[PDB]
Amino acid sequence: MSLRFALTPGEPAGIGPDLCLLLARSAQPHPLIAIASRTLLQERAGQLGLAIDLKDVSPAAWPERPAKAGQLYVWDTPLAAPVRPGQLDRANAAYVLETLTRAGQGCLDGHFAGMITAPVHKGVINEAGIPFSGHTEFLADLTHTAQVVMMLATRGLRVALATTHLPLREVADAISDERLTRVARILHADLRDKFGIAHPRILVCGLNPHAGEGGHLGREEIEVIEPCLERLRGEGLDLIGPLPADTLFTPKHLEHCDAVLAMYHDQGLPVLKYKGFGAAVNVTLGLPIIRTSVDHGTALDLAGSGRIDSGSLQVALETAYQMAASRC
Amino acid sequence: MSLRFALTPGEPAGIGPDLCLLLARSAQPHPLIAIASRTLLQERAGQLGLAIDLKDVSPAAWPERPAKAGQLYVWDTPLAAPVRPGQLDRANAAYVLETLTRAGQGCLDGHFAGMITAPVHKGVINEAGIPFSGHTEFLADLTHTAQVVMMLATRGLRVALATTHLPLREVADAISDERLTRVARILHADLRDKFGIAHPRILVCGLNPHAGEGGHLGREEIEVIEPCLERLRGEGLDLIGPLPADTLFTPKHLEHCDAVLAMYHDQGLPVLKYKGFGAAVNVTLGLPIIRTSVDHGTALDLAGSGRIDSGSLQVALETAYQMAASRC
Ligand SMILES: [Mg+2]
Ligand SMILES: [Mg+2]
Repeated sequence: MSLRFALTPGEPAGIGPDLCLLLARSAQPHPLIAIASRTLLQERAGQLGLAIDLKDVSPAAWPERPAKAGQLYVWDTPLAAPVRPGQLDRANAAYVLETLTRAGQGCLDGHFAGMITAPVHKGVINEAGIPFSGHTEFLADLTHTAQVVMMLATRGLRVALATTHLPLREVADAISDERLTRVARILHADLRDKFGIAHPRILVCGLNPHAGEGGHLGREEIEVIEPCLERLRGEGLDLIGPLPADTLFTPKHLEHCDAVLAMYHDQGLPVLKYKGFGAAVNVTLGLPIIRTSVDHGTALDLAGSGRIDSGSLQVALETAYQMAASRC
Repeated sequence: MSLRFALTPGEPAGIGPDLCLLLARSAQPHPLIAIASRTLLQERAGQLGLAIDLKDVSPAAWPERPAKAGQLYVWDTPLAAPVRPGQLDRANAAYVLETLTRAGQGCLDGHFAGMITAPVHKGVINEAGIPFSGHTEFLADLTHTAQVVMMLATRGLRVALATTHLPLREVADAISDERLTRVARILHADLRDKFGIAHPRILVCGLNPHAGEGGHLGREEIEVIEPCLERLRGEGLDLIGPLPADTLFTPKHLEHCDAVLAMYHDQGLPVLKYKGFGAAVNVTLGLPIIRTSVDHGTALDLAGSGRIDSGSLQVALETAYQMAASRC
């Protein structure tokens, strides 16, 4: 449809290119424009044994229909140095951010209805001397978004996180009224606007096991979480909880739920990965644009070996398509 | 050779008595002795519209054969006050602990092969002025066991915990070389001795997300967990990890392990409950006796209603029977 999507293979030495090529074996419901190096993809394809019709595409006139099953659109972006699967090279660090910038600005301009990102390697970018806090932070800065919320999803289950990549010992003190308020509002606003859910029903996990057990297993629920959720409900948000995480994450309770708000990383991702057989899409909430991503790393050691699972990227693409439909 | 098992209905006002009465409709493979008030059981039976014959048991003659279908052995233990389903009464707190003591001491004295516990209400016990941390802690003290290991299980999945009922902020400092080492050894030994697994394959979770990510998200894996597990692997224990929790909990890996060892409550139980809530048994490892239990609450508002699921307690019974046969 008139809805175009930018696909960023990410770190050239990683499986990003691989995955994108593998998913090029099937025709897409929409024109999927891969912003990367033609040569990169060509070689990776040859290395994988696969055969894809890397069809060049120019900003002068974007495509209109999806590439044939075995073809992949490519908005060529030059590498700085040749590539070898599984071998990082700081010389190509700028090339990575270039693809991300093209993809992000494209969405901001309206040429792209949304973007899907394959794995990037933070370490090699920092080694090139390029300021890079991370994949998500980069896009946030590009879109001038001060606050974002990380929401993981698999078919039939969405889990937003109050805290993300932090040592477990730093979690408890990070749970504040301010933090929960910011996260809840963004989660609500986006499920409504980007997923077409008028009144999102969000189940909220307690921080402590058994959600603090009436205050006998931690005080955070009584002192912080409960008062916060109470105020938010009065403001219109349908937040249910705090509920014990191991009670909430069950078919019964999830049946009438649009998303689960977990307090920290390992409290919500295991169930999601279990359910989806390791396939999960990472959605950045709070941005003016639509962006999804796979949750796994670059897997340098598996690059060009074909021994990879494209489930995550597959789910990442579908989620992006759906969001655009509901309205960006 | 004859094996007797103690059964404790637990909190009188809860559904424990109900569950024990319902399961009594089927003849057991071993004599199952309910340690509770005979009058309580007879009244709850009438309340439920169930026809169960209560056969008195004397410590002077522990029955060798199982009771008949529709019959339940009862070692009468007096209540302090009449019981009203759904209504807690601190006057009966001592009664609860008395039945637990009789069961535990009965195993320690060699009369019982194991014990199965139905739900108890910790709150009413503490309100009666009796220090009680919970079921597991009470038994560890009664048996003078310094370290026990809580393991939840359902068909196809067993999850042991390094720490249990602890506020999240206390978890990190609790993961010590001493604790982890004891916990791992107990899990390996019991899977070998009580579950008949010659060479247990155990997947171990890191404390931090991504298992610390090379020490970038916490140093515990590097400084404590890795060294400990490495030490034990050098002793023949097939422990794999530490690995990211959301990686270990994928079908791909679970299919090849005998148990998962999570560092804390909400890191491992959500997946277990998602997979087998309603057929999940809580097994206390490390005790000099065998004890299993359900992991649901007393459901005070369902007492006397008959709208309950005895599936969990059923699995708890079968698990104790199997463990005892395997050998305490
Ligand atoms: Mg629990
Ligand atoms: Mg992660």
